[PDB]
Amino acid sequence: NMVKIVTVKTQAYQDQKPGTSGLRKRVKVFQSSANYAENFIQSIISTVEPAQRQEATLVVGGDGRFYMKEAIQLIARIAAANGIGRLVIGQNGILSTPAVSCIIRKIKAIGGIILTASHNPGGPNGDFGIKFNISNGGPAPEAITDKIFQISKTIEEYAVCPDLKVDLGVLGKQQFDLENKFKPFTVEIVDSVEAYATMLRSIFDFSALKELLSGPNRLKIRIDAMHGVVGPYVKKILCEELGAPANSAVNCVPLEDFGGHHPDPNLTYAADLVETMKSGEHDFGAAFDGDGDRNMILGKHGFFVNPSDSVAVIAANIFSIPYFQQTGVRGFARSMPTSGALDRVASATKIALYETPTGWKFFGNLMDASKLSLCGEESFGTGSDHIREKDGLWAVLAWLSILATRKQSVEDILKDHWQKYGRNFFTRYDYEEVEAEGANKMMKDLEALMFDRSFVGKQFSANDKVYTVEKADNFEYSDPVDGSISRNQGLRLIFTDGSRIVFRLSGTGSAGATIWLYIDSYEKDVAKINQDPQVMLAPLISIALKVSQLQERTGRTAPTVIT
Ligand SMILES: [Mg+2]
Repeated sequence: NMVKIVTVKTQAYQDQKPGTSGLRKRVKVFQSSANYAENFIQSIISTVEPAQRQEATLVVGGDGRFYMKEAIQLIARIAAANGIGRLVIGQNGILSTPAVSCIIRKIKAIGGIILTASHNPGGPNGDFGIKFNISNGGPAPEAITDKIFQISKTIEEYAVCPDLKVDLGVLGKQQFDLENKFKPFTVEIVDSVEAYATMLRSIFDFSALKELLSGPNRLKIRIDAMHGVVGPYVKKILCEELGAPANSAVNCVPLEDFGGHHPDPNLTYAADLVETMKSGEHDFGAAFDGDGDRNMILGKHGFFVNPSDSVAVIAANIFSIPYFQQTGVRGFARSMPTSGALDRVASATKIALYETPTGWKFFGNLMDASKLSLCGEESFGTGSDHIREKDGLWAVLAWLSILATRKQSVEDILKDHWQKYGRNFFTRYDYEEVEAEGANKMMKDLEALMFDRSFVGKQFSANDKVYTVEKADNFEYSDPVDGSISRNQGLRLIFTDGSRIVFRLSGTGSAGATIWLYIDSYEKDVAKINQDPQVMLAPLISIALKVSQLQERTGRTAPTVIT
């Protein structure tokens, strides 16, 4: 109850860069490096003005992976010693990334610390992540993560209450009296799901969804949390409140090692869900990543809704969702490599479409300007301005709301969509661990080729299709809110028929770089829109590999992953 504040001398580390997704390291790094976690937590809290700490609340929680609770205890001991007045912590330390964003905004917290490495594996031999969100409920922007890093590199001591221990398992308020400090340190343990469920209860029509999911003629669903943080949310919202049978909740017990697998939703990492769906018994399936901000959507027989189409379908049926009936649609956005399916809906309904570089900050900026209602990313990301993170379970309830109004199968909705708007066939080729010098040379040579005055207007044939270059550039974005200019965001080959090829190159890691090749082939012919996507995409894939000389530059004859 009564705990001393002490100062611990420490030695700085040089690599504690918080990034856009948080600081991620192997669990063993956190465990084997003295004061690695403590240094970073202190560096985060040192960005808060001492004058504002006593009245500050930080929201703290994470995805359940191994080392989470130890990290949360460290956060409490250091926050208390530094004069932070209050932590709000999910029970057992569990809060999904959307729940943290929800709670920060609801209670007007100064920010939050999220213990997640998202889709990356967890366990004693896995990864651990520490993510900092600020008072709008969203990721800390570059100016703040830069400051955290700078503090991190020269820190020589931190303040900690070594004897402070939070009971994470019991709801309610725990007060800690600090030696020679007048005001107490307060920890509120909250139910992990309540505030987030109460938010969804206002966004969606739970009465309609209960009727959809309960009884004999119910929509049958299988919702796979991949042993990660969304598990209790599925059970308490979809099963207990909305009445889906308990077997609807798949892998919905959080596990410290996510069951020994990557909690990353795609057709192969969630192969178990796909195989379940292939039996034809269920109408709808979905999978979430480890912290719940990404989602994969499946139909009957395992029909795959690609994420670029998913956001377009939600846009096209958006007033099935009570939230948007009330706010109206303020704008649509997608990352630049995401397929142009959303644009077709925006153009037809005459709503602004913002095409942003990859990254949350561009969406958050537009949402904060009241210009963005619905956003999507080809990397299994979908969100709205209800919070300032993407939200996988929200996307599922959006889909369920649309199924309830349309009274059609997932696949029939997509087929109707393609008939109405045409189809953006879409795939992403990932070339992993490529040698970075050759990959960079590939990009620079391709960019030079695209910059030549004769490149626009050039025609590529294969085999029954002629593509004509309409525009070719290295994508640049001037942010209309904060004035920043983002350059070198991706090579775009834009064709007169609505199709595109996009190349992006990752930064260089210890195993090399990743080349991302996105192929977006637009088709309106009824005899073409229901064909196999990799068959319909083969012409543009051939053109992309030829013009980039990817095989010649990298030695790769095939991508590592196809999505
Ligand atoms: Mg995630």
